[PDB]
Amino acid sequence: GTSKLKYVLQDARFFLIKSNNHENVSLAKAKGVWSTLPVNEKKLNLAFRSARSVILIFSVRESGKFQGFARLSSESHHGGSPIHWVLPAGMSAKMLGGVFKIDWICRRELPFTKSAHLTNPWNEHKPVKIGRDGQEIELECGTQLCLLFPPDESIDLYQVIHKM
Ligand SMILES: CNC(=O)c1n[nH]c2ccc(I)cc12
Repeated sequence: GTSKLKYVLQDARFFLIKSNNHENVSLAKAKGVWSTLPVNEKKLNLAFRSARSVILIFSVRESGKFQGFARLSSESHHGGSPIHWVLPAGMSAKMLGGVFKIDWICRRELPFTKSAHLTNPWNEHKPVKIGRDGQEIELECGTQLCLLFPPDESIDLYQVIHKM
């Protein structure tokens, strides 16, 4: 069913995450973590205090798809176990901020062809697939986008609901 999912998304905030490569999304799915640039880290930390749920919707650049979505379970923190993120070219991971803990809500993919009817008011009503890393997605568009994903029957949202 979709009822617990709708409860988790009620009055949520949504952010588009653009990963440079599939390796980083695979690490995030395995370890329940994400890290971003300080400009976006500050936005996500503000949002985490401001909303019942903050949802990250992931898309690997040039893949033509979203790879799933997850809910922040913490503000960013430093000093944890290192994560061997992959960065394009020889760019240094030192530019990243802290680490957010996340709980995956859906690990299934969704092709951009299926979200063509959704526009994001916070990005000039462009199709929701279009946006820089960290672009906020307005509530209604973000909710409908998450509801388009195939159900992920491996996930039990009972534990997530307890964290709200
Ligand atoms: C695991 N997160 C990243 O690798 C990442 N997040 N935002 C970015 C902006 C520029 C570059 I180069 C890399 C990133």
